[PDB]
Amino acid sequence: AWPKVQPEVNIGVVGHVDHGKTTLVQAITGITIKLGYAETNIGVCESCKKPEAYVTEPSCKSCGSDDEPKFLRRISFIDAPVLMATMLSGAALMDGAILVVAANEPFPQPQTREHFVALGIIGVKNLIIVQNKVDVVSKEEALSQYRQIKQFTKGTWAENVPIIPVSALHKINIDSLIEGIEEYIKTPYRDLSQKPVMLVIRSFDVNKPGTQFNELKGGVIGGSIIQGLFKVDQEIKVLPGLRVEKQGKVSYEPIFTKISSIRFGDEEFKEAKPGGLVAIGTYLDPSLTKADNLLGSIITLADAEVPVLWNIRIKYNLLERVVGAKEMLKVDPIRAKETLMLSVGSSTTLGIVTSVKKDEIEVELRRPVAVWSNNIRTVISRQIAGRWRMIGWGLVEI
Repeated sequence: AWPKVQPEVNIGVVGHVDHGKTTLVQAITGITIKLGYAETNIGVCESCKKPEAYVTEPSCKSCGSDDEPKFLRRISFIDAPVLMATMLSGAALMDGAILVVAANEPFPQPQTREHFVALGIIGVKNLIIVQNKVDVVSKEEALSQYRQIKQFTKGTWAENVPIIPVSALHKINIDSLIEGIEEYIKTPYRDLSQKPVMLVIRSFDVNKPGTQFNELKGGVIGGSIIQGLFKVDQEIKVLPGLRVEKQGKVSYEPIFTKISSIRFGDEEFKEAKPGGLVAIGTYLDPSLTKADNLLGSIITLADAEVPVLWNIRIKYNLLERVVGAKEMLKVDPIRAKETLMLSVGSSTTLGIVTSVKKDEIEVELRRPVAVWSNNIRTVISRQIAGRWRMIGWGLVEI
């Protein structure tokens, strides 16, 4: 039999807005935290020819065997599908990505180029480009577009990213994409001695109306573990935590609790490791978690030492220019007193630039951020043409 395990890797699925990517995830996977999330086992029939040997079910009958296929791993997918903070937050969780382009449209469409740039900015370079709808174009046209994509990626960091033709709607060449995911989006090395850190992207009150008071469940926190591992009954804390206002005053107080349960999808586990979206039951007053109240927080063990900072120094890199409709837009150098949006983990905060140098800026934040490690990546955005746009990235320096 195949084991029942949590997913060990997260794969972003990004597309020009389309009828493509979601059906893609469904074509691979057959499918509370949501956000366009799906999991699937991946396996391979050892005595059979690739790529057809790749399977998502423990059967090799399709290649003429009654034997059980080898289990490789369980993977999860995160669908990109607007407000800027959301892609940034999703991007925080990805170990790799699939960029979906339509084979029957000129490459690259504006949104596609935007996506490519974005993927470069957020640091997600385990990439696969998927030519969707190749069944509506000839071999020759698909090859033409293939050549255009290679030409567009040449000289860039994505010069060698594979291009895989499929039809999501009609399920053509899906196994080649599964093979591609296995070869180009390997599960990263995990040092599980690292301090446990989880990014929170949802929080719920899971109690239904009419729930009897003595049967009330504590708040539930949904997120993505990025390092280390958590266990049921561990003492943890939520950082920066609870916003508290004394008259004419503001501050944040860590929220202490204990893990009551760990869940991936509909399977319960005793422990939770990086990979997949996890639901964590707590002993918290559900008021504290209700309606994504804790979105943008992190969770660590109670005794972890983690700086919570209202001012940060960032070693940064700006783009030369930003994709726009209908045109490319120049990126002005950072200026003091200007407002930027900074993405750190699953959080997004406005800040004022208090210092500008060539390689470093310093920023005063409207809300503090928990900085769990040195050189955490941050995404930098500026309001251009009345819309927040990613203009560069950096490392938070502590």
